[PDB]
Amino acid sequence: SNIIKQLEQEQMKQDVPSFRPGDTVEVKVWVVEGSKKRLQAFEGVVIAIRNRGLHSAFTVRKISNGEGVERVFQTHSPVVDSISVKRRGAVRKAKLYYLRERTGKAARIKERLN
Amino acid sequence: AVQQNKPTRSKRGMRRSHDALTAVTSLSVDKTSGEKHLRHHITADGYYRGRKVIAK
Amino acid sequence: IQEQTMLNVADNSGARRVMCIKVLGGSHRRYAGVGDIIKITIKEAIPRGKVKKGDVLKAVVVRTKKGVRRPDGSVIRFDGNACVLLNNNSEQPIGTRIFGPVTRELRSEKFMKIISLAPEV
Amino acid sequence: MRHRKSGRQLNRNSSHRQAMFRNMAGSLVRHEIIKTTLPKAKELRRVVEPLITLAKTDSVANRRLAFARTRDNEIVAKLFNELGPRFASRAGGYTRILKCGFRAGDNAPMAYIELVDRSE
Amino acid sequence: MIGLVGKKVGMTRIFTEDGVSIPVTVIEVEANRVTQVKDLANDGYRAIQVTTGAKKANRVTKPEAGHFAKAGVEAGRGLWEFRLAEGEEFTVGQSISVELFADVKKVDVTGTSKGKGFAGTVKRWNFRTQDATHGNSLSHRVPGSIGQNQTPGKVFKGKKMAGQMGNERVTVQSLDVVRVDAERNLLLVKGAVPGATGSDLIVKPAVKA
RNA sequence: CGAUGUCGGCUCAUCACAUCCUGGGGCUGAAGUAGGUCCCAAGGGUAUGGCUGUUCGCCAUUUAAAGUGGUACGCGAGCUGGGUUUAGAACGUCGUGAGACAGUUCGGUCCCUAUCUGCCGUGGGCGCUGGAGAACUGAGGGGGGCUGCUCCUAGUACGAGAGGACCGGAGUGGACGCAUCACUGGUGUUCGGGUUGUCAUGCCAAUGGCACUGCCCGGUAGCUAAAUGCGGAAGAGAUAAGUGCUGAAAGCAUCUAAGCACGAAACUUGCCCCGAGAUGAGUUCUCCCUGACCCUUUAAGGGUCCUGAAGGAACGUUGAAGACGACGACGUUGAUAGGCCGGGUGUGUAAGCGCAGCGAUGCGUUGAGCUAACCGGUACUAAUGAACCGUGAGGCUUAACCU
RNA sequence: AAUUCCUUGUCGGGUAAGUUCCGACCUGCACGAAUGGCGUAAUGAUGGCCAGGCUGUCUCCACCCGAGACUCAGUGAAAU
RNA sequence: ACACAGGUGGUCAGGUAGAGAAUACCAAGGCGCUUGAGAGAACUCGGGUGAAGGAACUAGGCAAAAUGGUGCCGUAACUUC
RNA sequence: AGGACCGAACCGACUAAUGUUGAAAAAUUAGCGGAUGACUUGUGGCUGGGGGUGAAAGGCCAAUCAAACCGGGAGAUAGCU
Repeated sequence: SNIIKQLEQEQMKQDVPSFRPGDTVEVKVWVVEGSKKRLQAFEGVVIAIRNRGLHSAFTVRKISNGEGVERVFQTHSPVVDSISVKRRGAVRKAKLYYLRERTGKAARIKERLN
Repeated sequence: AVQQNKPTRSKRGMRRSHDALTAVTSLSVDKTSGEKHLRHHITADGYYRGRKVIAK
Repeated sequence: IQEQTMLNVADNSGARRVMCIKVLGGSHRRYAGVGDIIKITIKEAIPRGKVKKGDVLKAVVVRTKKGVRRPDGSVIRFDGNACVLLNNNSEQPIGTRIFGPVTRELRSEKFMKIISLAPEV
Repeated sequence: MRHRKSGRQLNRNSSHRQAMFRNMAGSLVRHEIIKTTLPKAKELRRVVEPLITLAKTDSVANRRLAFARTRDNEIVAKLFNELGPRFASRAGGYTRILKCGFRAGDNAPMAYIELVDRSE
Repeated sequence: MIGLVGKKVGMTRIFTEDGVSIPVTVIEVEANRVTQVKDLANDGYRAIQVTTGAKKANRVTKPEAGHFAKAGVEAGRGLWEFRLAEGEEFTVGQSISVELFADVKKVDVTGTSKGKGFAGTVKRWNFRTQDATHGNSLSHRVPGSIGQNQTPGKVFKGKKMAGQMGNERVTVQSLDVVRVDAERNLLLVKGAVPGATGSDLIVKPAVKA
């Protein structure tokens, strides 16, 4: 509809960088332990969506302490304050699930258009 | 799955009370030709309401 | 997560693999996500620890393959279910170190004691 | 049930539906007016009109696409040479569907589907 | 305390500053026009007749046109009623109708339900399907026993069987309003509301709250 | 006995109260926490596994609780076929033997297309007293009724200590139900890509057919739960057991005989839904039709000409509506569907050309090409003008306001 | 024990929990030596038990592809 | 019984992949199985795919799912070797 | 070499589902066993009813077998319906 996304346009944020699947981005999220608010870093390889509006969610993957952790994040949430691309990647898929379950296998890096 | 008593002609008639055909009760007459046809249908002379749309 | 679910063990003293035999709380409870306490049997035991094979006790699920849901709409998904073995009567953790991540909804009293030894939260 | 769903199953499997739509589109492009059943014609609009819209733009890629559909180079030549140059100004609505009577063996509501600018 | 008639637009999310991500649905509530006011003398009760939207004046018949033209002419999509005990309303329309919901906190939304159609027992009720492998000749999703042998001799009058599921007026209670937009003509309540998009909704303040 | 299918399990229930939990009280050898026993109460709830064919039982682990029964020891024209209970075979035992056993052991065909009652839904006809379009009141009828833990009251009252409340607030759960697809996901054989074997399009290139959609990798809309919102209460009226005030019969005593006040999840409400065929057929608002005659037993009508109104129906394009009817949107005064245009999405850098390399292949053009069911527009195609039904002021008696 | 009524005998193993199973004891109701006793490699669409993998068997179902069911036209039964 | 998914001896044996007379697509050749048309309910039949769990189902892993080929390494108790 | 191994033709019939007025008076689909031998199969012949034949089940002897079919004794008899 047209009444829908008139609210969502005001609820977007314009500071989202451009990501591709295969990029190992660093997501800084907000965490509240007590009365204080703190930034937590979560770096990992992205298995993304394309921008569905306000309902856009990207899935990143980190092998933390020997256990692989997959965390989605809404790309318009106030919890995520900044995302940084870090090292880029050259893969041929929009979804990298078969390349996320395996371990010890890495994605190569493209210089341009990735 | 079988009956225990025979249904009668009265019960047969009340069952067939809804098995009755309904006629068209309305036939449109075309403008270019005066021959009648079913509504929203070709006249079988090849004519729809504006022109002879079908040669056959 | 469910009955007959084999979970790995996070702490050092609680050993190897454990089968969940009951989810506690509630009359006909089907599932156990993270912050709740299940009953276990010990199917594999490392030879050293105070844990022995075939011992019934309690455990709190520190990792789940389905994961938890943050209120902002996001989920944290792991590969593999894990638990920390607790005492049966006092419900305190048995081991001295917790291996692997432990999610923030273990934020209450004994689970705060689990955060005090967990590496990444 | 089926909510917000399109297409007709037409009492056939998918490969048969694709093949019969291919042959029906080829027959319509060749003869410019064919008589079929009503739902077959109603799906024939949805398969034929993208082919004419693709025939509007002349390129080797569009000819290979409209050979991947309809699989007939005579249909491809007639389409990209005479159907779309003819409908070049017209934006939509290349097929007109006129209802006819019923078949004799079974009462199937028939319909004539025909190109709107017929050469004959 | 009366309510008003809206239309279901869809479902979105409202990101709060804390990060709560409240699931909302949007009800497009235009200017409701009071058409007829009922009183205790002419009728046996006390309520008002409202209308919303507009019609094309070719689908408006002569009785509908006469009823609308009586005391303030504007054709609407339909007519509804709202009971009242201590409120008094005029017979002209409401200018900004949604602003009577800016003070309420919990509303109670009513709309039609989506039609599932002729549905089985497993879809309609939460009936248990029987076994899929161990024998089970032609009896996977069938109803099981429907009665109690000869001593009743009959199936009881409330028996759960297969039938039409959907197209029922479903009233969902105690929903939190998060935003009332006067100039946008919108009312944002939290969570799930009956109907597809484009269905006619009835919002009222909550009887429970 | 010209046939009423047997135990147990699956699915589905419904009733009784001789109450397992929750609710309300009397007594206690009832300090508190906990109990024991008895009275009232059926509104809701009342496990998962190991063994056994098992009901049962023992056991493990929960729960507030894991009730006792009736219904052909409920339910085989609903399911199973482990048990029992045909024909094969064996062991122990009996018999000379054929054979036999409430013994044991391995294997052993479970049919029916629903006429009637009965329920689950959905229509057609007529009635409702002129004909229609709607909005309703509510006599009835159903649905729902469960409950744990933590904190404050408060380590307070009580108790030597140990321990530890009633009463009253608040948060968060388990089971269940209703709705929904915004999130997380599933499917998505109508979207895109990779790849194998073969055949064809004259051949390279590029495509298509078949091999479960050939095999996969993702995926839009819809549908969905594992996902997300919400909900069973608060509050009245009358009460059961119980507790009383006043008060005689019976100078006292007594909840009772007169009078009066409390008292439960049970009853009637309150919350949600169906509901005027509620023949007792209801109420309100609006719209529409106010012409000539002829024949005639005249508790009354019949026929002709002119007129067909409001509205409905038929037909067509159709829908988050639907088995068919029904319901809803629209019918050129139009966005009802298809097409087209723009986006979104989803695959993931199309074809052709050029460069590098011996070649597979890599790179530029290029986030390119294609894209459904989605969103916003656009009369290009189909929704033709008619035609059909429905009439012409709507009975009698009695009474009020007029006249 | 294809044999044992009491019997789910008693003890041990396996399981969180084992009337079945495996190993023992002998109290053989009512084993036993060509009506063959005991053992055994290989074999078995043979009977019982456990483990790995695997999964809609199941927790608990959800969607989809086709053939019927449903509507229309032609023909047109049956038990009772 | 039937223009009946059953039964019926021998002979020939093309291409590609393949050990093959298996199997997939095809040659020569023969067919589209003698009721159709719509719609896309429950329910039944035959299949496809499933979050998390993995036999908790059940008389019983019934049924489905799983592994599957060639070359090489390597292989236990027992044994009539 | 082998009543040897894997596996099509061929022969068989262990499990499940479907069908049960069936497509069929025992089949189909998906798996299953043997597949150089006590194999399998074509043509003709022989064994006859208290009889034949049987790697034995009261199995088979023309959809029929603890005594086939056909005709006769025969309108057996029936204290039963």
